[PDB]
Amino acid sequence: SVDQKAISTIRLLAVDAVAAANSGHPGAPLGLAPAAHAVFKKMRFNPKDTKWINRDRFVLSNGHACALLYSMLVLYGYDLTVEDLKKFRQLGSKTPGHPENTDVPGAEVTTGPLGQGICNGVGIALAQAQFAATYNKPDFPISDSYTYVFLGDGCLMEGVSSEASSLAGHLQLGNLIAFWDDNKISIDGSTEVAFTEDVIARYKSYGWHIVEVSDADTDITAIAAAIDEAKKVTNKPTLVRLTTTIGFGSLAQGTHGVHGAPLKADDIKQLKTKWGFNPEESFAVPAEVTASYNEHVAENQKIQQQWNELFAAYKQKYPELGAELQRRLDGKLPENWDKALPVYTPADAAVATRKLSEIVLSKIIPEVPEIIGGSADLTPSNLTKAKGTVDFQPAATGLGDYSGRYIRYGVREHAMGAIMNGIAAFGANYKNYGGTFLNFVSYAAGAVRLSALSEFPITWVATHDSIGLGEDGPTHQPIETLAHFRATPNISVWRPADGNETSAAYKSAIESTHTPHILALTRQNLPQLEGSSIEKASKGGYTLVQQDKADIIIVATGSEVSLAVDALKVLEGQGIKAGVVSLPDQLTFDKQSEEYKLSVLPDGVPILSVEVMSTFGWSKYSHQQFGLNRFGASGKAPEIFKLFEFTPEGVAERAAKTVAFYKGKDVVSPLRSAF
Amino acid sequence: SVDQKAISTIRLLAVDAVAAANSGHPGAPLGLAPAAHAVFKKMRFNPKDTKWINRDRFVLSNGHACALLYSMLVLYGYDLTVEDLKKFRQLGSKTPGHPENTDVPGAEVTTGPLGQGICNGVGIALAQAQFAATYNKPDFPISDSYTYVFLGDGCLMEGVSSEASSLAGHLQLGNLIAFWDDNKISIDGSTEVAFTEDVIARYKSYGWHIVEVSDADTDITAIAAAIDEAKKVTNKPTLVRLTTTIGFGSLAQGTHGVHGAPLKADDIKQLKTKWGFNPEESFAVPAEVTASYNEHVAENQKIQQQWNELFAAYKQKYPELGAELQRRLDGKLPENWDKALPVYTPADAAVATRKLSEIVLSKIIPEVPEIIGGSADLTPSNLTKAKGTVDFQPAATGLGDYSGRYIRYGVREHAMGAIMNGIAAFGANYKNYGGTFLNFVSYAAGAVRLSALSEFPITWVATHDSIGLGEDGPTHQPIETLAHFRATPNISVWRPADGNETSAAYKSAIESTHTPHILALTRQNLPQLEGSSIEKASKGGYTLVQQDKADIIIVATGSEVSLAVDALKVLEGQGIKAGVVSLPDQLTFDKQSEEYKLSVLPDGVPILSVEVMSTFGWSKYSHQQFGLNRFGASGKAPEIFKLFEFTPEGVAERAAKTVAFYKGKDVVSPLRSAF
Ligand SMILES: Cc1ncc(C[n+]2csc(CCOP(=O)(O)OP(=O)(O)O)c2C)c(N)n1
Ligand SMILES: Cc1ncc(C[n+]2csc(CCOP(=O)(O)OP(=O)(O)O)c2C)c(N)n1
Ligand SMILES: O=C[C@H](O)[C@H](O)COP(=O)(O)O
Ligand SMILES: O=C[C@H](O)[C@H](O)COP(=O)(O)O
Ligand SMILES: [Ca+2]
Ligand SMILES: [Ca+2]
Repeated sequence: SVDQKAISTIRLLAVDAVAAANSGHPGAPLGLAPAAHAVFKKMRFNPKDTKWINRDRFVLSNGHACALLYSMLVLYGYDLTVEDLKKFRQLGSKTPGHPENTDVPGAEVTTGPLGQGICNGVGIALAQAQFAATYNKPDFPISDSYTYVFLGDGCLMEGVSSEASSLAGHLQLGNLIAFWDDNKISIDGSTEVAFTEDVIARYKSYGWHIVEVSDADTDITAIAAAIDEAKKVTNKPTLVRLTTTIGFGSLAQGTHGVHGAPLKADDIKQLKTKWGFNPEESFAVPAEVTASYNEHVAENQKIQQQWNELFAAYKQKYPELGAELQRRLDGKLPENWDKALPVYTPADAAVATRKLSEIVLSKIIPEVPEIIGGSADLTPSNLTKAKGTVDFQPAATGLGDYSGRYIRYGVREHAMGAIMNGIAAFGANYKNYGGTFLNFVSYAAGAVRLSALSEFPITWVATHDSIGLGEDGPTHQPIETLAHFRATPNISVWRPADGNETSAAYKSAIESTHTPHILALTRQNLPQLEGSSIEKASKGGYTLVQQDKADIIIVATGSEVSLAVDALKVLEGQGIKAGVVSLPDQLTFDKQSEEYKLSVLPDGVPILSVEVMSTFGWSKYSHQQFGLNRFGASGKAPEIFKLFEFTPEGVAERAAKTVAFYKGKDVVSPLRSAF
Repeated sequence: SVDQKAISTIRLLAVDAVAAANSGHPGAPLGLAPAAHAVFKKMRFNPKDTKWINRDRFVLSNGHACALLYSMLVLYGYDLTVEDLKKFRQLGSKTPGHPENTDVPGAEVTTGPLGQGICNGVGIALAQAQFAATYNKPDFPISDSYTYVFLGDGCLMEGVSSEASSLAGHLQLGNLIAFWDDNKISIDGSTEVAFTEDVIARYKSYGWHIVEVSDADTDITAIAAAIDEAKKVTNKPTLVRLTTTIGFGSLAQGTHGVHGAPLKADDIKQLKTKWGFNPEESFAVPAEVTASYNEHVAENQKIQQQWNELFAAYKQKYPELGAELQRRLDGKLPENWDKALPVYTPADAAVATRKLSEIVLSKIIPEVPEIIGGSADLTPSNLTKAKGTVDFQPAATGLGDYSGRYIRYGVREHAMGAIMNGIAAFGANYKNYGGTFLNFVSYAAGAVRLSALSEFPITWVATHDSIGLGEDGPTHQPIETLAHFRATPNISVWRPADGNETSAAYKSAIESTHTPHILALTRQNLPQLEGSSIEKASKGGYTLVQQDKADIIIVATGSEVSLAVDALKVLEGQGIKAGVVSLPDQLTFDKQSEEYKLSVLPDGVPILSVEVMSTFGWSKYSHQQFGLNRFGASGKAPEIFKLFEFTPEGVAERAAKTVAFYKGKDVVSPLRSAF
């Protein structure tokens, strides 16, 4: 049959791609080709419009199996060809060794780090439910799409998937349909050596529906039926157990050796001959397969055409919601949304930047419907919920509704991070956020790094940023955390000092389209600064206090900017004139013009940095660095600052020593370099 | 009864401690006091010998509840007093806001970051099983202790606990007994908002035994019986469901408000009066409670005394094993163990540092019985198993035995990290290790940071360190990872260049008693260096190529040292004389004398760093930095190096530019500072 020929085509494209590269993973592609064929036949998608908002989404969580995904995309006529498959795993190709959403048409997210993709699927499904609840009306199913995820044993072992699966079950996400590749083989061999849990019983305990397909090497009828069954269960995510043979068809099927290395040439020949292909030929695409797949594309394109007419009719019947939806699909924020950002003066009261963040969210959430977010069980500590708003919950619970805007993530930082990536991946201009303590953003590093690589505009509301949190002590107090994330490409790490800087940080975070944000916020109160503004702070770094005859410039962030200003006054009594620079986001600053940056950090003057955590990175901006390179302490916060000499006098002492150290030396800006 | 009085005493000590600090968490201590009383009555321990190797261990995974732990330790006459309780959460006290094993007698591990403690308990239990299998003989139960863990809803939400619980069930760890504080309250309120899974069904799916105690606010008889029941189930870890009221007794019992803030003064008065205490008194310790607890201590001390005689008899009957055990309990490695470390010359073949690591392990595992370790499903990629050795598995599986030395962690990096901490915490000189790709050590950051804070000598065998891994691409290639961990206090981050440096890295890792190690190792082959030795590399940084008339010194690590040596030759053709420094561990280097360090990085010469990942930190050691501050690429590794100009010519170009940039300038060592 043509379906059998399609499955063989997929299998052999994947094996031939791995063969050409002499690198990659043929086993799971061989085992999952029947399921991929069946799923893609059920999916609604347009290869010529990868952003159709009502498409079904597919996520390959076992991203090492990407030769399978690329083969599907090629066969369906995405902007990916057999010539691209021939360049699998080659420098600069459109077929990298793990799927990259920035590079690969039809890759919704970036996978390869195990466990992430299923969580991303939870986020795509969460977004779809929220979106549908916001826009659908009687006779107007604007959003009714499904989220299909493939995953393997490795993903099921990674704790992040447990977090997301518990939450997805709680949230009754009935449009999520995941498929477990139950092949009992991982890199170390049989799953009997390390993974003997009853997976199905665990997924039932989360509130998932289960369908089991005992012969997923051949039984595409049962796979299709499992999808139909899953669609009938509207209040539970479904896990479909696909019992497969890893490397199905290979001489080495059912072994760890077929997981992650190219097949032998003779093995590939016998695959071809028993499936009716020419063993002398590679990258074969039978025209009957193309025809069958093209029929499904043409039908899907008619579905999208009808959706476009539905959307036009929606705009007539619901003019306000229709214009809102159009604006979001155009990727535009509301006109002048930023006029809602709070502005402060030096006459205003001291406020913790966590509370300033609450106030910003309170003002902008009503103005910008595409903002949703939550906290990892720290809502009253992070201050991440706007008063009055409704939680995102299934209405059946009585605790919220899917139209809600506030997500109770529970104590699940890593899954929160990966779910945020999925919400961003959904599209429709979602600007989504997640709160925890800064020190516990580190629990989610696997996902945060992928936010950066995937270019998703997600935001971490990361409170309790330093020893300023006080008594909870060194297990809670960041030291390395900002250095870690600043050292990651493409992360904006805002550490606002005051009200105006906090508004600038949110302006950046919400306007972002390609850069994740971490907002490092205080537990403790900070004063409003003389010289701050949204305008200046939007530059990432700016001159807060200009001193034309400066003996030293102090560059600082966050809570240490006020400290620097107080130190300036101590220094004045010692006959030393200081300027102050505030550097709320190093990435944004770095992106400014060379001349702007040199206006902030000029030649001819020593520069001291002050920030109460690691000194790593700070030599980009300073000659000397006053930081905290040891763990913290459990005590009242002001006492901890005093212990470590983060006081006006302690800063002044180090500033005076810096001036003395450079006496008789020629000093050029830290921004200068040899290459 | 005295038991009722003891429970009230515990409850009121905890509440009074929180009250004195005006900070901390009274709710879980109130709810868990009956269970704590019951468990500690069953436990064997000596308050005057916290290191008795056959003690039962207790771990408070819900570490915010530490006022409870501190109250138990005080009541039992550990080196912690009521005066210390009065200083709860005060700077410098022995009663920090979360328990610290370095600071608190009787705190086995450091908790506070949720999820960690249960995993640490899995590691303590794993170590106990391995230790017992290694040493016990007929009539010689040298090791027969239990591991008791308290945990809450937060720990159960964190994915790391799922990983460890799946693995513990697989490993049939019957001496692990965990207690879930089933109080249905977290920081965001009811667990109904985010955590509605069937926890008990999930734990059954992992292969745990379950006991449910429906009235754990009062029923200490049932808690004691649950422990007895758990002890009879020798092939399954047990979860005891303790249904409690958070804040039991408080006016505000059963609410999130009692989780994490001090009680009102009037609430504390009514607690005291209804439990028969004086509402005008704080920190009361009824002498009858002290007497009852002292009886149990005296009995436990007689048990330890008998154990000491058993150990003496063991040494007579089993002289070799007895001497081995004594040496380990003394904290000493085998005499001259390091003579087993492989040594190389420049005439030897190029070898990847992952393979050099395999060879080291092959030589030292037979010589040092206290080395055990594993991989997170990357055994044939990390090369972490010595040929011939047996896996740590329950013998019932046929896949290993508890005397085994190699752990199949599965795809569970975070739990592996926390389990390693527990194995270290067990004691007996365990030197344990865990393999994964360097980029996925980041999945385990929560635990790695705790290795550093807890001062545990654990080792990560972190292969595939850079773009040198090639085709798996940017989702696998570290950029930020070394900067992150080097910026964390107390982490030795070895990046050995060759065979001799790899042996030095292991010498450091195995000799360590207070510093965790990460060994960043290559996929790709590297040459043996002219000038390397174990002796010199043991200094952390050393002069590889001395040049008395140097125009520049190039400092490099790992794969980039050979690159620097090749660049030296290119530079010689351009009329530029270079020296080369190898810096295999920045922490070890930093600990050397000022004069040694200045001999390596002298004044009067420009210094360029070269390392194919973030430049953060490198200004400690260099004037200019050549690094990789963007994500990688999917292609053949040599092509990626060429793309980013990590070639002899590219390094030479930047070295020449560095020399030119400093022409006419006075240059002092990067090691100099103003303060
Ligand atoms: C977070 C993370 N850890 C480790 C790896 C390395 N790795 C790649 S695939 C794999 C496991 C393979 O098992 P499974 O997911 O069952 O794939 P299959 O054997 O079915 O191909 C591992 C450990 C990774 N990609 N991501
Ligand atoms: C990794 C991590 N994330 C977040 C927190 C902040 N936090 C402290 S306690 C807690 C949850 C409280 O719930 P539970 O563990 O059930 O404690 P109980 O309410 O019973 O006191 C949270 C989210 C933390 N300590 N560690
Ligand atoms: O899963 C992917 C590969 O099998 C895995 O990353 C191992 O890579 P290696 O070929 O470097 O061992
Ligand atoms: O669990 C501990 C505390 O309740 C938690 O860390 C919140 O701290 P906060 O008092 O800063 O909100
Ligand atoms: Ca598998
Ligand atoms: Ca709880």
